[PDB]
Amino acid sequence: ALTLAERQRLIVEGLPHVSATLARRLLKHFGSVERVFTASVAELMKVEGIGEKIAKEIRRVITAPYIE
Amino acid sequence: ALTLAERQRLIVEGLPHVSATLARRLLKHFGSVERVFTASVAELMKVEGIGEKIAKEIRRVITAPYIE
Repeated sequence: ALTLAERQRLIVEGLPHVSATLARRLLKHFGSVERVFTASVAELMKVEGIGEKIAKEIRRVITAPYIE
Repeated sequence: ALTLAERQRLIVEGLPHVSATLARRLLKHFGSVERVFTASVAELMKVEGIGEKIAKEIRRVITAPYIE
């Protein structure tokens, strides 16, 4: 079954523009799934591979209302 | 390309013991991925379908430090 680390990576990989490599980088940078998902645009931009465009697309998915 | 809603569900479905059905319930209740990911165990339990066991498991995965 999924190890904790694998599950953490798969959750973060659900973000747009985020590959396995960027997911690992994000998790190592911020330290937990919660911290990756609460990081501001400016904080995300400090991560290699993430510019203003990607940072905002990531924040959009995280902060957008869920509409069915 | 995944739609915003599909991605939101995908991310939440990455949580332990959370099916597509429960993912939708969580998103409809909290409104956004960020709110689901910052909800305390007690808050997660307000969702019908989320018991103590599941809530604790969800929170553990979300807040656990990332280590390989």
